[PDB]
Amino acid sequence: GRLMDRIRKWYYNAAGFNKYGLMRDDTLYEDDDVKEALKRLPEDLYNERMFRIKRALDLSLKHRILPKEQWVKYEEDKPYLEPYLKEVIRERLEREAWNKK
Amino acid sequence: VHNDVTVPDFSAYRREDVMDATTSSQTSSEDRKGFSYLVTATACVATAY
Amino acid sequence: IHFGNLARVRHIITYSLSPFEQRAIPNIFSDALPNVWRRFSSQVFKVAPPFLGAYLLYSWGTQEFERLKRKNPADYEND
Amino acid sequence: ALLRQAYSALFRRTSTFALTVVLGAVLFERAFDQGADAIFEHLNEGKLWKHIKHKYEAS
Amino acid sequence: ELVDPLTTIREHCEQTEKCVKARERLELCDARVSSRSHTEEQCTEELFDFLHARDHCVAHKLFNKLK
Amino acid sequence: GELELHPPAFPWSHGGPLSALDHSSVRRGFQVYKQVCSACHSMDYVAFRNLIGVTHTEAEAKALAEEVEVQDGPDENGELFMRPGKISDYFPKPYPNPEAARAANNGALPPDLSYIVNARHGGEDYVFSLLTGYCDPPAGVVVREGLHYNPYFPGQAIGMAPPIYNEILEYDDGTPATMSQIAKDVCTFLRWAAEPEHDQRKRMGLKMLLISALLTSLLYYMKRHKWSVLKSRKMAYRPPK
Amino acid sequence: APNIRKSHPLLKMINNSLIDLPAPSNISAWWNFGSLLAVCLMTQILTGLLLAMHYTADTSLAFSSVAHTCRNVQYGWLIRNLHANGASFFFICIFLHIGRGLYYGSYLYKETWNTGVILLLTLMATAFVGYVLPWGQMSFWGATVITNLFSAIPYIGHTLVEWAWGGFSVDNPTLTRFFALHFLLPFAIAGITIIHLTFLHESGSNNPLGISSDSDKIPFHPYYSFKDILGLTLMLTPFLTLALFSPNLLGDPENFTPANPLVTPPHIKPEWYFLFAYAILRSIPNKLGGVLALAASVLILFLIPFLHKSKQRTMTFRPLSQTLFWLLVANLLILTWIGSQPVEHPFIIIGQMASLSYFTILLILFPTIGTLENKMLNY
Amino acid sequence: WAWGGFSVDNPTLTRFFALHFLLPFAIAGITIIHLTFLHESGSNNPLGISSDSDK
Amino acid sequence: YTADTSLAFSSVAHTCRNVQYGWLIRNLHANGASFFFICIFLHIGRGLYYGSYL
Ligand code: HEC
Ligand code: HEM
Ligand code: HEM
Ligand code: HEM
Ligand SMILES: CO/N=C(/C(=O)OC)c1ccccc1CO/N=C(/C)c1cccc(C(F)(F)F)c1
Ligand SMILES: CCCCCCCCO[C@@H]1O[C@H](CO)[C@@H](O)[C@H](O)[C@H]1O
Repeated sequence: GRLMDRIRKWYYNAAGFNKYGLMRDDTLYEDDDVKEALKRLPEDLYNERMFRIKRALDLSLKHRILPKEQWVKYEEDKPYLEPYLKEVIRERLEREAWNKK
Repeated sequence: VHNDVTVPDFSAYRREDVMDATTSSQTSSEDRKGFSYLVTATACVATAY
Repeated sequence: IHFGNLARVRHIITYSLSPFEQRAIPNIFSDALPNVWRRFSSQVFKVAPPFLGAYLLYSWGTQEFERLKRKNPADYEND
Repeated sequence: ALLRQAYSALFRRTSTFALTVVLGAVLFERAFDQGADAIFEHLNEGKLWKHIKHKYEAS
Repeated sequence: ELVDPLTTIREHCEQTEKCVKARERLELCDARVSSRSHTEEQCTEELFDFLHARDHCVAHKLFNKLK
Repeated sequence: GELELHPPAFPWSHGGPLSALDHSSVRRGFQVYKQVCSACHSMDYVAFRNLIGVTHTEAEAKALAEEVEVQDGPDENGELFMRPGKISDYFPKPYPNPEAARAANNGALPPDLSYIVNARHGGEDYVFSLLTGYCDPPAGVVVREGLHYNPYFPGQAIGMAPPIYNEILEYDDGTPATMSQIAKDVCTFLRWAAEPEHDQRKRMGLKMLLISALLTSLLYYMKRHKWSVLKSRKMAYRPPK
Repeated sequence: APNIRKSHPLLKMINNSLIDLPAPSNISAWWNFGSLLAVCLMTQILTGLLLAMHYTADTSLAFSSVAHTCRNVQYGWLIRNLHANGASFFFICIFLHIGRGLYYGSYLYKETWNTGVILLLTLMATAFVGYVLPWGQMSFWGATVITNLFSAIPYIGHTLVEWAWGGFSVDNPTLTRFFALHFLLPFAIAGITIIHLTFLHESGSNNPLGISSDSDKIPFHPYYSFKDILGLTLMLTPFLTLALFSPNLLGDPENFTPANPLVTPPHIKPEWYFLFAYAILRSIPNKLGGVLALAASVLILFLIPFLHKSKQRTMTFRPLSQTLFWLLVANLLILTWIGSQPVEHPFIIIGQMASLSYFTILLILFPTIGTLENKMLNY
Repeated sequence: WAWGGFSVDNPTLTRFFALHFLLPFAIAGITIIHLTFLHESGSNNPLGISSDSDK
Repeated sequence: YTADTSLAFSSVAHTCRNVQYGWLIRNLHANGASFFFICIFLHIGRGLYYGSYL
């Protein structure tokens, strides 16, 4: 329901990665699944993620953040990887299930 | 194309003597290096002590 | 060998100046401090709280311990 | 301009830079110790044996 | 004869609102404790509050009058 | 039996982080120990030579040590024997062993004072409050025979009879030997006995601070200098797009 | 190979771990503790040896040998101070090192983490046996109190203990074997530290944002060698200030008294860095249960890698975890405080609360909140 | 300086114990370096000719 | 062991006389030093004879 649909927007702003100009998916810990997903991203999406991340690291070393104008807005955050990652995991679960059978 | 690329302005960081784009930066180079190296040499003396 | 096998990277340009052309600690008042304050602000309400709670629990327990050492006149009113 | 002279004479050639550190340390020690001791004793006037010594110093 | 600045300052200090009050509670305790024959009570606590207040006062001034 | 009185903080002349001991006070404190406390209290870790250059002259120290007979030996026939003391000897022990010590103090054992001010919470403030804090027990409190009431001693019943009183001795430097003056001196002496390095330690502290201030600043600049390259660095994303 | 820094079988090693070693560009001051821990270790070993050269492992001479060192050895008093206080600098650093790791998910580098846990355990054992050497009152009683805990282990109880003491109580045979152990362990620490760094180099350092830093790495030198040297002097100042101006601030005056087995000190409590564990120990009234609790209070660290539920590595972007984190830190100061207090009301009840919350936060809350946060990110 | 006094005496003995306890560990350390250099080439053999043809 | 001129000799004797198998350990340690050198001298010899020093 549209209840926690607000909570999310709240958490999203509490987290604060948007202050670094990062997308939610940019902050994912790169375990195995995530690593595979990243290999599937189209070139353009991949390079954009790369610049965003490098940009964030540079801000982090400088101990600064992006001007308020440049912060990613909750509703404009692109879940660019979630689709691929969801697929990668099903495939894995398929194989896992099949190899027990 | 690369012709469209230019170096951002570093006035917010440049040292006073190389702030002016129409002045040779060499004339103040021994000054800028002499200072920083002086700090360093002093640390060595403080450490050697 | 670890430099050159790290990441596929494209289209990023970076500009940097020698350390002798720039200032070691630039814009202390226009940039530094504001940010120091900014950083402190953003964290104080996450860090401080529990430390404050700790202090209280500390004060209580210390005072409560001393109070129990004192005598209650209500044990000698009879005699 | 001392900074330039310094740079040219002392900090440019790595050999002279080391010479400056050594000769610099020798002079720094002599000076720094005298000052420290001086400060310490002044902050403790008449408390050190150096101060009261004369009272019993007399063969 | 000689006089120990300690004893002198002890007096000046006992003439303090703080001491006078602590000293007062003590004498009360002393009184009732001395006037019974089957009580546990002691006046340590009261004596301590007095000595604490008095001696804290003495510290502030004593070393001034010593060599 | 519960409840304890904590001593107050006296302003010792050697309390400041940069303030040495008042050696004149230490010298008198030695006299107190030598003429009063040394009767029952041993100070095993200090030797007469330790006084030299601190509170006494070499000639003075040599004389002080000679006032004592020490047991040396064995000799040719494997016999122990007496001899006059040297500055290399340590302050004489009042008793052969603890058993003999208790035997002469009502089963109470006067502890060695070499480290007393560090072996007790409160340090000199404690020892000072104790020496000058003897008084009558409050109502309801009875001190068993042999013990003396002291509010500053845990349990409040100490086995040491008040050791000092006005004029119990004479300072040969002409200082008025009041009770508190004596306690103050012997306590200053005890501090020194516990840590002879006291002054040197603080003189070093001073040097540590100055150099630490200088060096830290210098290194801060250098770190900043090198990192300026990354701190001011600017980047851009320029896809063929 | 062109430069001899890469070809040489040794310099190559020095170069691949201290010069051309790829390091994230954004690691903060919290990453400065690894190097401090190393330097700290080199220093303890150095001052340790210097002390060992004047010490005598014998109940009849230990105490006075330490005293002879402080009173007669040229700068012996200084060396003694630096060694004793250095042990604390060591723990302060080790606790911040660990903290940094929990907060930033450094524990996901499992092997680097486990060796790390082992370093901590070894460091504690080292400080425990070290403390006994001066043979003062707290030296002896602390040794007694802790070693007696093992007689509580059913069956191999009285055995393991009498085997450890080399007799029926803490006595000379214990002192001499403890000296050998104290002299030895630091060298195991140095050894294991190498393994620690070896596993670490497999992945390289993690960073505060928790995302891949391959896009922006800089050579360890001069960036971090300078940053680390600076961090060294910054910490070293308070250390020396304490050791030179307030030498006995952290120590127990009870240790200025020769050990005496016929006189139990009123308050047998450890150096500050063990207090938290001492509190947990006493939280469980029951010799055996308390011992297990004590053990678990540190062994718990081996579980951290398996209690990570977040989809993100660090806690930088996890505010709920952040407070839980600081709650925990405060939890620790509380335990430290309870540890220094007598076993009485209200300290007793407070103690069990603190002990209980300690394990709950690490075992139940952290993993739970992490899962909860995953949902709030629509994951 | 080595004796820590004017003759071989207690101060010498205690520092010698420390050294004796210590050096063996340096030997273990250096032994690792020994084998590390060694592995660069591998063992030599009694005929003194390359053994790559038969390892 | 006890590193003190007044106890060293006897601490070694106490080890050999009281410690369980202390006498054996002492023997193995003292004699092991010789096994060590015999081995080190043959190791070196081998090296000289076979040019391992290269
Ligand atoms: C007659 C022997 C005697 C003299 C003289 C004496 N003492 Fe004591 N002292 C004792 C005894 C006995 C004790 C043990 C008290 C106890 O434990 O009940 C003691 C204990 C002490 C203690 C404290 C013990 C504790 O547990 O806190 C201090 C400190 C002390 N003496 C200081 C001094 C000083 C300083 C002097 C000289 C000014 C002095 N004493 C002179 C007999 C003496
Ligand atoms: C004597 C003790 C130790 C030494 C000398 C040591 C040394 C180091 C060094 C030099 C580093 C690299 C720099 C840094 O990140 O700080 C490091 C990293 C690390 N150490 Fe330790 N360490 C010690 C104890 C431990 C302990 C007790 C833990 C954990 C229980 C631990 C966990 C780690 C981990 C996980 C990292 C990864 C840092 C990152 O996230 O990049 N270490 N350690
Ligand atoms: C991991 C590093 C070390 C730690 C954590 C450590 C810790 C300690 C501790 C806590 C003490 C008690 C200090 C006191 O209060 O008096 C101590 C004493 C001592 N340590 Fe270490 N130590 C370390 C390494 C060493 C080494 C390598 C040696 C020498 C081979 C050594 C030799 C001694 C000696 C002789 C003492 C007794 C003298 C004294 O107590 O000051 N230590 N150590
Ligand atoms: C604690 C002492 C030493 C240890 C533990 C040690 C150990 C070893 C080991 C394990 C090997 C490989 C097996 C072998 O060929 O024997 C080796 C080889 C060798 N060691 Fe040592 N060694 C020691 C001392 C020395 C000494 C004193 C020398 C020469 C002065 C030396 C020279 C060599 C050389 C040149 C080789 C090459 C052997 C070949 O020709 O293949 N080692 N050593
Ligand atoms: C030999 O005792 N050393 C003590 C000390 O302070 O050394 C710095 C001490 C002092 C008082 C009480 C308990 C201890 C013992 O330490 N206490 C605890 C409670 C402890 C806790 C966890 C682990 C370990 C160990 F074994 F080192 F591994 C010990
Ligand atoms: C952070 C670096 C701190 C280094 C501080 C060095 C100061 C040590 O200085 C010492 O002072 C003593 C007292 O005057 C002298 O007796 C010693 O000879 C001298 O080396």
